Amino acid sequence: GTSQWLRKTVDSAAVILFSKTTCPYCKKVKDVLAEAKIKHATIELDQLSNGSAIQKCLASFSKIETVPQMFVRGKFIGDSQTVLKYYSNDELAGIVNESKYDYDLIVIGGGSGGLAAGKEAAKYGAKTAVLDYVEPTPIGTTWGLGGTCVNVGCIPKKLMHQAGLLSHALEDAEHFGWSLDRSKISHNWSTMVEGVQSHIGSLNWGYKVALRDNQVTYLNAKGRLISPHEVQITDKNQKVSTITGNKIILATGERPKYPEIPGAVEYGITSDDLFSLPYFPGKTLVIGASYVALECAGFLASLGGDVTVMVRSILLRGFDQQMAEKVGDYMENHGVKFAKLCVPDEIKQLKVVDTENNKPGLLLVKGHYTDGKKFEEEFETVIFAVGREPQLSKVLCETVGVKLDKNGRVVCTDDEQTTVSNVYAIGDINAGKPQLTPVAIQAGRYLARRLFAGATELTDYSNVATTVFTPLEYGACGLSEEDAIEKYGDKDIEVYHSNFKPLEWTVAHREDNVCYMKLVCRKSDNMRVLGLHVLGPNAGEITQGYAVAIKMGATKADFDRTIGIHPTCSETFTTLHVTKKSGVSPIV
Amino acid sequence: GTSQWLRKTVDSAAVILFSKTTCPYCKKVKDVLAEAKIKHATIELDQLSNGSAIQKCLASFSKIETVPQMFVRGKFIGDSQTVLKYYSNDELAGIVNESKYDYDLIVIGGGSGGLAAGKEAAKYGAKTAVLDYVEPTPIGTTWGLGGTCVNVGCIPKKLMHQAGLLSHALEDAEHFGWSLDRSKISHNWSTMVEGVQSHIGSLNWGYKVALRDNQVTYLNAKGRLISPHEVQITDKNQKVSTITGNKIILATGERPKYPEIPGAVEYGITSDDLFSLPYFPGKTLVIGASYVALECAGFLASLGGDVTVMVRSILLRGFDQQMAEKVGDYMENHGVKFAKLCVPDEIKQLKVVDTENNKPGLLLVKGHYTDGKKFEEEFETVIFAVGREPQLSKVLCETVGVKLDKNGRVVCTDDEQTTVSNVYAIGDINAGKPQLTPVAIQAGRYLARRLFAGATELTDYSNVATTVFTPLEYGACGLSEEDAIEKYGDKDIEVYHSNFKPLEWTVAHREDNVCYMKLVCRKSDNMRVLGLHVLGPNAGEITQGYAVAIKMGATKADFDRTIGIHPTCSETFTTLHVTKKSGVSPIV
Ligand SMILES: Cc1cc2nc3c(=O)[nH]c(=O)nc-3n(C[C@H](O)[C@H](O)[C@H](O)COP(=O)(O)OP(=O)(O)OC[C@H]3O[C@@H](n4cnc5c(N)ncnc54)[C@H](O)[C@@H]3O)c2cc1C
Ligand SMILES: Cc1cc2nc3c(=O)[nH]c(=O)nc-3n(C[C@H](O)[C@H](O)[C@H](O)COP(=O)(O)OP(=O)(O)OC[C@H]3O[C@@H](n4cnc5c(N)ncnc54)[C@H](O)[C@@H]3O)c2cc1C
Ligand SMILES: CN(C)c1ccc(CNn2cnnc2)cc1
Repeated sequence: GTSQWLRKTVDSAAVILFSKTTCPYCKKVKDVLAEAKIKHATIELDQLSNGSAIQKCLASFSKIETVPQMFVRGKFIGDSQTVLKYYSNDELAGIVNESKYDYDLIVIGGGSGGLAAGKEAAKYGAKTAVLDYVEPTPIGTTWGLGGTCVNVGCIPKKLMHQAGLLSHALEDAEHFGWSLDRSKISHNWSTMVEGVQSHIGSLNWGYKVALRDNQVTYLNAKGRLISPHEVQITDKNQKVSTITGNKIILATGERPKYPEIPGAVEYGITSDDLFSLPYFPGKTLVIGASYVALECAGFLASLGGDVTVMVRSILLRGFDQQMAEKVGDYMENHGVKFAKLCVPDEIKQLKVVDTENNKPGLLLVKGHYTDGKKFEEEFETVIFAVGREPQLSKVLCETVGVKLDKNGRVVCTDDEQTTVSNVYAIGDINAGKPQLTPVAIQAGRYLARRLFAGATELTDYSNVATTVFTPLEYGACGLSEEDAIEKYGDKDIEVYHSNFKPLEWTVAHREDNVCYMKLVCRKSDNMRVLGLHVLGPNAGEITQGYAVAIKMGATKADFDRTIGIHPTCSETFTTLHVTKKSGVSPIV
Repeated sequence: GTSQWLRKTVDSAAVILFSKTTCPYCKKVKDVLAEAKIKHATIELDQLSNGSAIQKCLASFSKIETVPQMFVRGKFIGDSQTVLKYYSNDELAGIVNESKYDYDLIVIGGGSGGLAAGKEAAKYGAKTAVLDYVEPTPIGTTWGLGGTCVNVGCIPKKLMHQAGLLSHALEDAEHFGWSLDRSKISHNWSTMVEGVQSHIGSLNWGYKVALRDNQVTYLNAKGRLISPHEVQITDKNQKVSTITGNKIILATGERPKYPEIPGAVEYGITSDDLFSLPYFPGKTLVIGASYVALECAGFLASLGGDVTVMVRSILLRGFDQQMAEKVGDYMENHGVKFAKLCVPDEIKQLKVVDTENNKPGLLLVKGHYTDGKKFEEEFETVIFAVGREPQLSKVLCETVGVKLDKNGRVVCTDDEQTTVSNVYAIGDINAGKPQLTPVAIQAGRYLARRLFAGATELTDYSNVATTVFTPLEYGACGLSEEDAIEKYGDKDIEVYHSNFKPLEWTVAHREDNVCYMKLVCRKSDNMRVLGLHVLGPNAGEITQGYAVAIKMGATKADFDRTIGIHPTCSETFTTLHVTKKSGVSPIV
């Protein structure tokens, strides 16, 4: 059992030292490597259980049973005297640099998972390249290093969400005694875009500095895997070349889809364009009903826009539908309009974007409702949020042999391995995994440690908590109510729930019975918490701590016996008692 | 062991039905019982693992072994046939109202614990009186039903904290693109107090309605326990009378202390007065360094006041001192002045309070620093926050036999029982317990269930989480870092820590490395999390969820394997890696 772990670690590591904490001969070698500025993995054999068995099994590669032993790319290099002989003869640097390949690791894609995989691999001596290239949108929008979240995703959207929230802050301040007139204050879109884009630019720059200070080679070029170990690159001048790597990580992400209808690509935009748009969108139509669509429609309305959402069927497909409907009712009562059971047919241009004076165009949208009735209205901006997809034909040559699924995502084992033994995939293109930035970052960091440091820890993809940052935020961990009932049967499911009102909302005269939370529990398993759901302010900060308890198997009793922090919204989870089966009202 | 429980349940329960879930004869009794508006506990013997043995032991009381069995105040009443006979003969109401005492329960104190104990007892048929009286402050301040938190504690102070937070919201709004000018906006204290007091008034009313809807007798009179079952009441006309009860719950809380210096009582105020003060305090001296003192100074400063805190020795004695100092430093960087190592000697009056034109007076404060140098300065308002204390001498005739510790608090067993077998104590006066509203509420509700419904669950007072609502909030759960080291030794303690910056602070140009969090772990117990500490916005919402995981025995590995929610502050707890031993900087 242990023998095949050691073969795997020795064959994959770039520079690895087998050591012991107590040994000073090991200390002698560590310092030689530190002074020579050689980075490497170290496996302190006294700090592991089967450590005495590994010391003996090392001899299969080296013919010695003692410590230290140093390896470079699968090859035994020496004990303390032999490495010191290489240092003293200036043979060391050429030994640790000799490789069959240009790089130990090539990462295709410089986003959340790719940059994390890259930086972590370089820590343990892997010679690493990171490739990133941002294909422009149809109107030519492009951005810097860091991926979807940093440039056109979580970071800009939560910053605009905050701008929206500050509007109700201004309203609330009058009731708390501040002398301002909310009625006489307006919002400047381009001022906000300049602040958001300036922060994004400091992140582009930070990532490039991080790569340089880890000796990671960053190539702003489009990557294409033509064979298991060969990557073809194409730079800004359209110059083609080929580099080789031992291990390959695909981390190229996704991009927004367009519907197959006239005018969409020509006259619409997507979220890729929204976050650096130079003019205010004006009267906007959002087509779609995913979290992206609702989040954007949500802050556009809070900033003062005339906003409409076109919903084919339901909101937030895949999420708990009671919570989804409460999310949607809140938005509808605070000035988002909904065109229900409606799909688009064409977009007609009426005015071209006034690019000089910084103004939007004018469009005609024509569609029909699900019964047959017709839709026709004019908008200044149309935003499509109808899903995202990878396009691995751009990245991946079919002859290489990497299996994809029917959606176009990479089929992987539970350690991210593809059907080609040295190629891996992480992040949104890994089939079946939650498409979330913290997931990609963990997957990337954990894989790098297994490749180049002898680690065994895998990424746990179950019960990952989410938050939808609509004007009233919605946090969740675990199963929706309908999924629990389906998997276990309604007679085994108990649901504790309650409305609540933040203390902050009392003096501000906000609504009484709009915030809501519930625990979905399995009776036959000690009333285990199957899913947690909360609609209210700061839902992400509320939910996050409970994801730890859910990972650990929390039960209703665990929540009961824990004491609240007062006054908070979150404490309401510690005294839930009304069940749905009882019929009692959840109001306060 | 099972027989000792049954004898205790039968003796103290007011009205209790022994039953089985599927039992048409039991259902026949239940329908008679609540038709006549008779509240009662019910124990469904088929829901307990040793319900077979319990059913037998009932015969020691009734001479029968079947269900249903109905008891009133320790006396067996009958089976199905017997109870119905009493019903159709109009004898039943007189049976269930038969008592040696006026009340099954007398609660002394109408605050967090007492209201919660009383309402819960009444649900199971206990005849209940709740006594509450508010001794006016030296200047005459008084308030309504609900206790310290509702009237002069958590509720008014967090509303005022929120008023203070809204000032940085208005500042942050400009950077996010709103057109207002923060420097042209001022705060109106009396407008804020009016809104706060109107919300407090609606809580006062809501509690009176809740007691009436539960058939609890509310007496607005001061109570005094003259013998184990005898309570002397004095009403608002000084009429004196005596009521008896079977069980007595003491829940009278504490009040603010005054230092024994000239002018303190005469010319200063406490928090009891601050939350309904008709005029803005103006230039203010806060004397003390507890969380009350720091919280009040904190929002006074955010609302535009000139504020000084006089600190005898250290900030937040009893909390983790590295966190206390970071809390202090932030306040001092945001306009709170500190007079360190200093104590007051006397307050002298320069102007009487102008009650007509609604203005504070003027005071001269004189004191000294620990090295002997002199303090002398003028202030409009002086607020004493130098601790709180009970005064059970005005509650407890010494001859009754209730033992007290050296601080004046009631020594109780771990089921809240005092040295007199039918008297219990809950809330702030229970010696050695955390002094917090959720603790009082939970202790009161669980005690009621044990007295009157046969419950056995005890209140768990370990690892109760806290939040200090200073201008930058500080949430904690478990041991301080210095306590962990003292109990286990520095060599067995490992601390993971990190700075962070809320995403909301980027565009608003706020501080880079002020927010801070750490996890205090025990190496020899599989890196068990001993204490969690976070300084930052929404610290209470952040901390609460983690209290469940700490209750469950969480380890560093459990935090590591849980994925974060992005973008949130709380997610930083899921990727901590820098140790204090390592000497690496916690900046980002
Ligand atoms: C509007 C929006 C909001 C979101 N909000 C959140 C949120 O609040 N929280 C959250 O957890 N997640 C959020 N997400 C999802 C999150 O952004 C993704 O899960 C994450 O970015 C995926 O990381 P990745 O490393 O798999 O891919 P990416 O971050 O997309 O990185 C892939 C990178 O590789 C580049 N690339 C592609 N092909 C090539 C090639 N051939 N050669 C070189 N480079 C290439 C891409 O251009 C891109 O730079 C949001 C997404 C969107 C669209
Ligand atoms: C400024 C301040 C802020 C606080 N903030 C928080 C916070 O954020 N979170 C938190 O958890 N805790 C907070 N606390 C603490 C919280 O208020 C107490 O822990 C809690 O109220 C204790 O409840 P109790 O039932 O023990 O006492 P109380 O709530 O004080 O109730 C006792 C009641 O009995 C009355 N009484 C006294 N003697 C008699 C008598 N002889 N007859 C009749 N009635 C009598 C008293 O007047 C009072 O109304 C704060 C306290 C203060 C002072
Ligand atoms: C002693 N055990 C474990 C027990 C006994 C009775 C009940 C039901 N009566 N009740 C009401 N509120 N809590 C309990 C539940 C548990």
